[PDB]
Amino acid sequence: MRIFGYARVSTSQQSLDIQIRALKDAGVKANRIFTDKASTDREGLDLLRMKVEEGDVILVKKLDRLGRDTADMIQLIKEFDAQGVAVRFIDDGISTDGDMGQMVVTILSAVAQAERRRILERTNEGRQEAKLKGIKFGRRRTVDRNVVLTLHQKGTGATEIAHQLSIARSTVYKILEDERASA
Amino acid sequence: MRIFGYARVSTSQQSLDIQIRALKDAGVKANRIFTDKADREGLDLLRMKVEEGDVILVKKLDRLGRDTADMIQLIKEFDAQGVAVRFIDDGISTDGDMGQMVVTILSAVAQAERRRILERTNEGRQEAKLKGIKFGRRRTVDRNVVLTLHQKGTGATEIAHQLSIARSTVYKILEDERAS
DNA sequence: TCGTGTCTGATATTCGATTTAAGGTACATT
DNA sequence: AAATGTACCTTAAATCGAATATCAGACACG
Repeated sequence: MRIFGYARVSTSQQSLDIQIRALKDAGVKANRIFTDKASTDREGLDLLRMKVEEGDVILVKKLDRLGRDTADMIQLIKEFDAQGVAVRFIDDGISTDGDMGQMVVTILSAVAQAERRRILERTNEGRQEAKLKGIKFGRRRTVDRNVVLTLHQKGTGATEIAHQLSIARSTVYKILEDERASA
Repeated sequence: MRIFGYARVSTSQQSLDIQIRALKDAGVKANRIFTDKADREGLDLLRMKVEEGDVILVKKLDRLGRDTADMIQLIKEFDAQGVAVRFIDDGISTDGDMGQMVVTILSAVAQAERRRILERTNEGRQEAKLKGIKFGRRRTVDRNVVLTLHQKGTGATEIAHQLSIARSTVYKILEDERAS
């Protein structure tokens, strides 16, 4: 019944020390904590993979701090559950053990195979070149592209369209470049 | 307590008929089944018809949304209406006992992948908090005026009407400067 | 001197979960 | 009836870094 913990960041040392301090207050010994930072340097996680034994429990601050994605996360959770090793996520109040633990691993296994079949879908038609994150980032497009394309198609010069729609001349070329690359 | 079901494919009509046949073997009426193909119109019609207490039968999880994020978004949207979803093959239900547990965990899964994208952002925010950078809204209210008037014995309602602020705002300001 | 392409850097948003400020309601009290 | 405190809940800005759009010129060439 050994207690372990894991913490992962990209760069920041402070937010890493935040997790470590949380694990230490959770009753995890200092030597029982493994960490990583960004090549794929997982050595802290790999060392945890080695040391863990049946009956051992691994404490993690949040779900996002485990895998590099949803797939990797469940892949890891399954890996520890196979060995009887339980994972408890502190802030989210979730565990792979106790009572609901099996239900936890069950639904986690469902979405895993579900998205794996979704990967099998995308792979056939093709997606990955696109790489959809799902969150909308950046300034919204306020410019009507259709008007720009139509005018230029009629032979209207670059500076004439820019003066027409009150955009920059460079903006016109960016629009023409984006739609040309699209075609 | 009406029974509904959903089936989704990309191209193949055969795999669609498989789901439909499976839904009908589960005791769903023929007019209670909605389908879509690569056009969410069938799913949108389902969103409209459903009411609190109704349950939806789906063959598998992957047959719901276009990705994991969309799926959880849908399930949350139905759970918000009290509508439940039971996946046949995966053996998972959003009602009864496990119901809260399903929504709770799927919420954590979704919020985790978003926080994964925000990793470098919210870490830089933690270093910013460390530097002492002030978060939250900036104070537009002069604290001196509020505290000076109150020192002379001006009532709370009067200061509020004076500076055109809220009454509870004055108390909160007095509380902050007293506690420190 | 002027218009056209190609290019880089500077502004401008917009995101999500969190964090403080302010507005607002509700209840009990004086 | 009116003003006074006290207790939480909604809006309302404001945060980081990354991502997307637009602006503003520079530079070379005919």
